[PDB]
Amino acid sequence: DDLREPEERHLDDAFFRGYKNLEPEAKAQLRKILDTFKK
Amino acid sequence: REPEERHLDDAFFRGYKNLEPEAKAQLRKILDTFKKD
Amino acid sequence: REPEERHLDDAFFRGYKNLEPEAKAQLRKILDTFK
Amino acid sequence: NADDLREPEERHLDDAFFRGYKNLEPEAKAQLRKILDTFKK
Repeated sequence: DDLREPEERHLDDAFFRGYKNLEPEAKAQLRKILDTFKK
Repeated sequence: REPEERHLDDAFFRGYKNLEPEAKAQLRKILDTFKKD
Repeated sequence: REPEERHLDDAFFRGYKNLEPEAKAQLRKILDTFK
Repeated sequence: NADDLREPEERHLDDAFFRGYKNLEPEAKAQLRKILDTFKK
């Protein structure tokens, strides 16, 4: 069920860490931006 | 505050992981525009 | 669709010009990730 | 218009932004419009 290659999992975890280091206003903007990519 | 924070941040990551790979890649680049300096 | 394209492009530029400076700067950086 | 308060440097940055947008492919232009909408108050 999780077919991610190790590098992809690493980049996904780096993505979360980067998000969590954003100030709260930027985290909010990024959540809104995320939503524009949902299909 | 911690309740709604973790819910928003877990939903954010869940939605990220649900994106197709090319979208995930674009969102990583967009994240980096908030990080670079 | 040419009028529709022009309208959407002009609405985009108007909206960008109505943002505050730091947001205009952020949108420029985001555009750079698509080019 | 004649009421433009931007300095030429900002006008030039803005104009280059708009030319970069117009040079994108349609799918990307549409994605950028969606992103711009997220910055509206």
